[PDB]
Amino acid sequence: GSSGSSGEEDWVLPSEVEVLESIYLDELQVIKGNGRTSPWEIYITLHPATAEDQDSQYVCFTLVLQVPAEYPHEVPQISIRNPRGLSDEQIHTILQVLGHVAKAGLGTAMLYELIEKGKEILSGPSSG
Repeated sequence: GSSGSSGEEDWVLPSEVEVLESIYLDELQVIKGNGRTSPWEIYITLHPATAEDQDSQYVCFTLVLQVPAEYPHEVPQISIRNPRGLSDEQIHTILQVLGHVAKAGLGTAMLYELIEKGKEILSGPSSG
């Protein structure tokens, strides 16, 4: 039997987004949720800017981020929808890599970082 709570409700998640939007006005979408014990959702479109000469230049994936309530305390579950162009193996490699980055940026704004990787990963070395 334990209850009782009071104080100011703060949240960096919604504090950073305001800054991100300015940059990713449309590039990135954010579904506000009046920060009511509800996990925020963020979408974005990324493409590999490396495949120029090689074949199958067609490849894109929608990065979906679900920021829970704990956040930043908790890392946003990184998911991928409509994973086209990329293979099961690749897709996973994108979930694992990002997965960590999330924790590496705990305690403060991370959404920014996460997104960054979303690009780097897609891109790779030069081979022909």
